[PDB]
Amino acid sequence: RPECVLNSDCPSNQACVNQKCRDP
Repeated sequence: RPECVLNSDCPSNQACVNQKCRDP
Protein backbone atom coordinates (compact mmCIF):
# COMPACT_ATOMS: atom_id res chain seq x y z
CA ARG A 1 0.00 0.00 0.00
CA PRO A 2 2.06 2.95 -1.33
CA GLU A 3 1.35 6.57 -0.41
CA CYS A 4 2.21 7.96 -3.85
CA VAL A 5 2.34 6.78 -7.46
CA LEU A 6 2.60 9.51 -10.09
CA ASN A 7 4.50 12.76 -9.64
CA SER A 8 1.45 14.89 -10.41
CA ASP A 9 -0.42 12.56 -8.05
CA CYS A 10 0.54 14.95 -5.26
CA PRO A 11 0.14 18.75 -4.99
CA SER A 12 2.53 21.62 -5.73
CA ASN A 13 3.75 19.48 -8.63
CA GLN A 14 5.63 17.49 -5.98
CA ALA A 15 7.49 14.29 -6.86
CA CYS A 16 7.04 10.59 -6.10
CA VAL A 17 9.84 9.16 -3.96
CA ASN A 18 9.88 5.74 -2.30
CA GLN A 19 6.24 4.93 -3.06
CA LYS A 20 5.49 8.24 -1.35
CA CYS A 21 5.22 11.91 -2.31
CA ARG A 22 8.33 14.08 -1.94
CA ASP A 23 10.38 16.95 -3.36
CA PRO A 24 11.41 16.83 -7.06
